[PDB]
Amino acid sequence: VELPAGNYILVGVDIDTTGRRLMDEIVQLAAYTPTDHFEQYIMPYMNLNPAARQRHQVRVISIGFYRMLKSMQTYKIIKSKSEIAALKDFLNWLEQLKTKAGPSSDGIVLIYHEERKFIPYMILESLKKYGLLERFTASVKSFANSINLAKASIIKNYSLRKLSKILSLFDGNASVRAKLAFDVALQLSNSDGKPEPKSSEALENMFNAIRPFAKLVVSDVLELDIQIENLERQN
Amino acid sequence: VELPAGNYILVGVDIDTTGRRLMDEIVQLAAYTPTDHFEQYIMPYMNLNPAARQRHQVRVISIGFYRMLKSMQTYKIIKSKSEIAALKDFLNWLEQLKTKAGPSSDGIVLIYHEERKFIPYMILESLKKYGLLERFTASVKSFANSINLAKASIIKNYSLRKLSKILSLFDGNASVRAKLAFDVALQLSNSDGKPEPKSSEALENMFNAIRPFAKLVVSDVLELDIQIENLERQN
Repeated sequence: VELPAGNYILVGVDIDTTGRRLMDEIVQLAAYTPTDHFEQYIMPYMNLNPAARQRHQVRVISIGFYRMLKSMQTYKIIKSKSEIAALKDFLNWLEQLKTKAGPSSDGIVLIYHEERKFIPYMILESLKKYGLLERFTASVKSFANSINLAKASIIKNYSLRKLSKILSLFDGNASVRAKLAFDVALQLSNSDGKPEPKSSEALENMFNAIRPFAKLVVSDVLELDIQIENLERQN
Repeated sequence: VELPAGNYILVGVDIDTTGRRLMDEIVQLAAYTPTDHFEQYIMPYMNLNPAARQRHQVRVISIGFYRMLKSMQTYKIIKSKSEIAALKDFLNWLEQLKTKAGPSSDGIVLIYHEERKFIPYMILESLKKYGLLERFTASVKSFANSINLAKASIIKNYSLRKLSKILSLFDGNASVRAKLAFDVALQLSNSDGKPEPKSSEALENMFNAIRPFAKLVVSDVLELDIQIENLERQN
């Protein structure tokens, strides 16, 4: 246990990418709270690999010398921004969130849900890329994988949509998974299928349930730096 | 005249791009001094347009879901970096340059050569994109178009390679043009076909010849902000 007790804002988060390795790129960044959500598509330098195209149902098309994202469900063009502009929007969103919580807020805990740690590494890598890590840490204090709650309430492997249906939308979309990660964690932490997301005790139960798994940003950065040191040598 | 007198480092600069509009992207950034040069290819999000491909003899190819630059002269792959990483290398290069000049240096004057002002706007836009403008201004104090020297020594339109041959390599390459812009300005400012680039007086003649056309970085940023305000409305 390394995240000290306090008054935190709980925020679900997830990402869509061109692949499942640290060298790949974020294509959508999404975050969620019951009263506020954020999502932004990001234009990659490369194209999504076959598995990523199928997973997210998004691909890159070319029109002459221009490239742009396209939905494989609606067949409509997807408006996107650069990675830096999307991150600056994300940081502003995190900051107005901590602001709205008042001077008693100790920061934000980003909650993600996955078997193989990936989401926090990719986000921290993109922040580190542009020198935004210091600004980020002013708002966010920890990433916390909520999958451990699911492991304690089970049954080996169960997806998010699988857990949500049991405890009670296209899950290839990061914005859908950011909501699911939050709600599933709120349900499991309260032993309730329909908890009140605006209830002080419900959110307090949620925080205390995930706190043992919450890592400080500094801790994940060190894990990130190590994983990057290996790929550079193992290349 | 807005650049005050002082002890400056003169540096030729030029860029290769996907097009000739502020919405396009830098594909190579290059700078030059007689004893030190910098050049880095940059991976664009879009492809180069037909005119840009012909001009620089570089294009983007796809290998599966990967994209990469390729030389249309050598047919070999061109290693490239992201725009942010290239800029950070560029800033470090500018800084070790001002460092090597000692504590008496007043900064760097970037010298470019073109009829239609473009080079400074593109570089400043990319710096502003990543929040590097403040760091940039610590080393560089002005962009200065040396084409006015050529206009005074002529004859309407003469290219760089044209002037160099008269006063005395593929000019689609930004690194070749960065050298030419410097040498032509050194030749014209000294009324000499073979001036000594390590001569204190030769460099002093060069600086004083271009000083009347040297704009402060702040002045070009304001011009940049205006040009961007027009395109957003004229879109």
